[PDB]
Amino acid sequence: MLSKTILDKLNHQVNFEAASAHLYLQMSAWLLTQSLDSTAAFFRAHAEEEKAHMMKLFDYINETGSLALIGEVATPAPEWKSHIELLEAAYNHELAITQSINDLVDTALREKDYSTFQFLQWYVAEQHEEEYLFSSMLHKARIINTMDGRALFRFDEEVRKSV
Amino acid sequence: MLSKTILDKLNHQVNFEAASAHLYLQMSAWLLTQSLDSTAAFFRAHAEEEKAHMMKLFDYINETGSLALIGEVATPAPEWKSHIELLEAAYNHELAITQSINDLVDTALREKDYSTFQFLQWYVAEQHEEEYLFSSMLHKARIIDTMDGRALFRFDEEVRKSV
Amino acid sequence: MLSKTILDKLNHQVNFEAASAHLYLQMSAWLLTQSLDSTAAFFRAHAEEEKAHMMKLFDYINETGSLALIGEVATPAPEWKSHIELLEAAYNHELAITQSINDLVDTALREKDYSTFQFLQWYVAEQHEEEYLFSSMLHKARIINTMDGRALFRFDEEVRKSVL
Amino acid sequence: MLSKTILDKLNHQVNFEAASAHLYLQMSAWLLTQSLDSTAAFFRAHAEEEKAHMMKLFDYINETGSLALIGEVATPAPEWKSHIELLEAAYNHELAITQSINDLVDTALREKDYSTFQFLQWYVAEQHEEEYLFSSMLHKARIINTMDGRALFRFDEEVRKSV
Amino acid sequence: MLSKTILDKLNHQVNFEAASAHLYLQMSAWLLTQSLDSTAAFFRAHAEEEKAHMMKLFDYINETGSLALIGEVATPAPEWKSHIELLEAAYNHELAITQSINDLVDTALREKDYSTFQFLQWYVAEQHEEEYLFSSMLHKARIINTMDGRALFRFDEEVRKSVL
Amino acid sequence: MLSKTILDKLNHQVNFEAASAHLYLQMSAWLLTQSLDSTAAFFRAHAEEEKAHMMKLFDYINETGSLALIGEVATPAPEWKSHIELLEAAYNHELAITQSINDLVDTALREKDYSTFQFLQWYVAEQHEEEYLFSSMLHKARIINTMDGRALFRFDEEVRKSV
Amino acid sequence: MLSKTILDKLNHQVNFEAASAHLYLQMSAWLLTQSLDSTAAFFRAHAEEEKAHMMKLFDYINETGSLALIGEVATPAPEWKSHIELLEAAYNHELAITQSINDLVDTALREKDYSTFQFLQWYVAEQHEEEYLFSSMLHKARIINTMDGRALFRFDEEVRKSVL
Ligand SMILES: [Fe+3]
Ligand SMILES: [Fe+3]
Ligand SMILES: [Fe+3]
Ligand SMILES: [Fe+3]
Ligand SMILES: [Fe+3]
Ligand SMILES: [Fe+3]
Ligand SMILES: [Fe+3]
Ligand SMILES: [Fe+3]
Ligand SMILES: [Fe+3]
Ligand SMILES: [Fe+3]
Ligand SMILES: [Fe+3]
Ligand SMILES: [Fe+3]
Ligand SMILES: [Fe+3]
Ligand SMILES: [Fe+3]
Repeated sequence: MLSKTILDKLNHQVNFEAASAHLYLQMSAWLLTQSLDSTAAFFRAHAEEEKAHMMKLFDYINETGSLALIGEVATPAPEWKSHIELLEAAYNHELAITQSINDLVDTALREKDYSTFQFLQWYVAEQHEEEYLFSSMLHKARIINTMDGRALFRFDEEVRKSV
Repeated sequence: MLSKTILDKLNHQVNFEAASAHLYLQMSAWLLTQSLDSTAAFFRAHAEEEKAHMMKLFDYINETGSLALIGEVATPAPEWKSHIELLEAAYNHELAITQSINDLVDTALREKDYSTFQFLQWYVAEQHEEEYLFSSMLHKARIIDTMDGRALFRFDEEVRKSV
Repeated sequence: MLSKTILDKLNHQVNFEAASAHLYLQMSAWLLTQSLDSTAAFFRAHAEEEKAHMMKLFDYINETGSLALIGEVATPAPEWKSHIELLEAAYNHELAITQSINDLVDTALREKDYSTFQFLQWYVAEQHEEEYLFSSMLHKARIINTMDGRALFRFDEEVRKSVL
Repeated sequence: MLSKTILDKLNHQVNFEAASAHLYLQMSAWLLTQSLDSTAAFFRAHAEEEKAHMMKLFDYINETGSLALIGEVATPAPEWKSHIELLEAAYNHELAITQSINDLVDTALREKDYSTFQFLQWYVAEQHEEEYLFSSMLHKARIINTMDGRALFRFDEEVRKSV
Repeated sequence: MLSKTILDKLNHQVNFEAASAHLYLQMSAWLLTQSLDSTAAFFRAHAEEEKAHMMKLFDYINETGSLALIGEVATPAPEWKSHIELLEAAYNHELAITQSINDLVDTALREKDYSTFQFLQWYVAEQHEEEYLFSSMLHKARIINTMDGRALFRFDEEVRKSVL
Repeated sequence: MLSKTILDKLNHQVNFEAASAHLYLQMSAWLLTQSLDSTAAFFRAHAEEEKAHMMKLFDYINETGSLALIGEVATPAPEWKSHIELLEAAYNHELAITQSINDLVDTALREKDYSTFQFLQWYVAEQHEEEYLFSSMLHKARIINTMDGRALFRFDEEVRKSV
Repeated sequence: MLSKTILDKLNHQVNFEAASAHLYLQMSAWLLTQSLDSTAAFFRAHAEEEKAHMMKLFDYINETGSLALIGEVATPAPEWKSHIELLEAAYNHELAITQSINDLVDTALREKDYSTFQFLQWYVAEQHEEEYLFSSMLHKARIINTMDGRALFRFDEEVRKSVL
């Protein structure tokens, strides 16, 4: 049932989600060497989310009667010079995942594979939540990197406690 | 992330939903002067539904990283000469909202903004329920405005009680 | 039953409360662009409070037999250059609402509309709580904007954890 | 502690509330001769409300150290030619009570008897609810007395069941 | 926000309620020397009520952004020659508190400080309850000071047991 | 039963505890004008503790058959130029209360009033808790007033969260 | 706040209670080599009590604003030739602790350090319980070391089962 062009892209996405999990594990490890334990925990937990994204694609492909393929996943050693450089990478990575999902949705629509189109709506929605999460965490890291910013956040925290 | 054309239309829709809430509040107030207390209660409750429609758009916009805008909302004083004229206005208003949502869906599809496209599906579905609700209430009002009609409804009520 | 002068002022207040809700929604949206998420949440929640103020007026008017009117509500785009400028605007706005309620109470008393006078006592009380809430939030923002102030609040927070 | 002018007016009000109870009992009895059983039940129940209004005044007076007086209460036999005439009489009677309460509030304010002023606010609020209740019931009775009106109410009842 | 004339009067009232608490504590102590243990307990408990009146004023003042002031409170040693003389003093003291609250209400109305006016309604209502309580206790003490009176109360107590 | 010298000192202490309550209320009020809301709450609550210390003395005196006297309590308006000056005043005030209790204990021992000696042990214990509380709060305020100090506390707070 | 003489004695006592815990642990270990398992358990559990005595002193000192000092604690290897010799050493050790507490109480009284005096009353009471516990255990060990004694205890045990 799946066309070869769609199958190859779905398998590419399986592999991409797998690579994301590994990337976020690797980030988690690096963060622990900086004593950023909560950020490390976030990336660890989020690696588990990427695994679930992977498995859901993997299952869809197999349910259609084609054979899902994991492929090669290569995770570069940690280059990152600061936590902000790492958060920029994470956010750009999530933008690239969104691009890949959008290309996939577009090609399903173009081939009139409506079944794959509707299956992918879950991912379109999930990537909105992902971009919000990662862009927001980056934005806050940049602000907290400044003294003026830390003062803003001190006021915001006062509002969280007081009202 | 949001294109300017889609942002301006989403903000237009925010403002439209806000205007709907105010419209239905105003209709409620007029209906009370006619002693149509249950219809008034329906329009009051439904103003709260429109507020929820508004907020959900407002949140989506803000989550994407753009700034949602409420704008100007102008509610004309009650012109209505009968409850049927009011129900016609409500139904036409809901048709216009559906038009506006469809235009928005169409333009997201055209720009390949699949994220906004999938976000809007909730509204497409909700507007089907809205049209059904308002058209049906109008149709009943027209029937109940005739003696033959009030006899039909008396039978239908007998069936509701008997079986 | 309601005199025209009181009706016009109650309908003005309906509209004013509606404009407050929108104003606070708009402030919430701006605050999110500054990553002030808790302050944004506070203004969002408070927009809901202003809606309740509106509805309560709206219902009173309708219960008396008159027709409540929503009117035009115009919310300017966000001008604000800082969170402090926004909190000043919010506080001044709340002072204006109080003024408007006081005028309304005064005119009910003058016309001997004792029914509207007593209905409004809820608002007089509520506006005392509103001014306290917003003035206090502004004051804390000004303090926290200074290093000496942040140190005071660090001590206060130590007291919240250690004793109270 | 109470001035003579205020005491005489509070006692007048005690008597006025007592007369209202008896008036509403008498109306209830008349309504039963017309087979208006639900309206009769409403007036019967409301006679009990007027008694509570009476007792609360009665107590306030006694708590201040003065002697509450019931006085003479005379209830005319039922003149009423229709249920609308009776509802008009009930509404006008409630207006008169409100007048009497307003005169009492005004005179407490004028004498700077702030204690009686604040005690009466309960009555000012209650009379707003009473006027709403009785005006609304009269309005509906007038509407339901016409065929056009009975058609409006049939639609309103449809809305109560349908939504 | 509070005018100086209203602030000064609210602070005066804070101080007056504080003095009441101390007065009633002192009365309690005297009553114990007369073996009037239940009356002593009543005054002791009531001192706690007066403290609550004080704190509620104190909080309002601070919430408006002004600074509440406790001031000097002087409690004279117990002069009282009988329990009736003490109950008279308590009743007159409550009459004076009512006067002071009425003056405060009147001045809030005159300045159109409707916020303080509505805040004070609680006190107007409470002072009605206080005058009822204290006048009634005094009246009973006077009656029970007579033979004829003790016979009336004996009948009233028989009704409390037999019927009510 | 109580000697005049012990009675006069116990009554002095009653008055001293009453003055402490009023002092702490006044400090609370001043602290609110500085937006130090938690510190204000602490002093407000602690005024209630002082009012308990007072009552316990007041009851003991009365139970011995003497007449407890409240006396004159004068609370100066708030002079304080900073929160540290206020805390210093509070701590010194607590040192003076301890001195007064000690003098009282010493004089009960000297007169062989063992009953008052043992009654006062509660206060000797309580004042140890009071001095610990107030000294510790003052010390932290002085530390937090320095940048080096704020850094120490940031570490200490990290230990509270981490372990 | 603490005088240098009282501090030095409270720290000495901290160290004395620490040495008691270690002493009783060491006694426990020796008793296990004699197969006196219950007596070993008692001393083990009691070492934990001595630790609590230590910590309570340690805390008091620190709360006053001085620095508590543990010092050197030296526990000799087990010399004991019999369980009775050990119980004698334990009892005498408890007598010495009591002496030390008394000296401390006496010095606090002399310096009019009433705060340390009242804190120490807990220990005075506790040491009464300790002497009772250890003297009684020694007394029983001496009795049970004789045949006449073992017969008395057999009767006492019969009373524990039959009546009490
Ligand atoms: Fe993913
Ligand atoms: Fe992702
Ligand atoms: Fe809608
Ligand atoms: Fe709609
Ligand atoms: Fe409002
Ligand atoms: Fe407001
Ligand atoms: Fe009534
Ligand atoms: Fe009535
Ligand atoms: Fe009071
Ligand atoms: Fe009082
Ligand atoms: Fe104290
Ligand atoms: Fe103290
Ligand atoms: Fe020990
Ligand atoms: Fe021991």
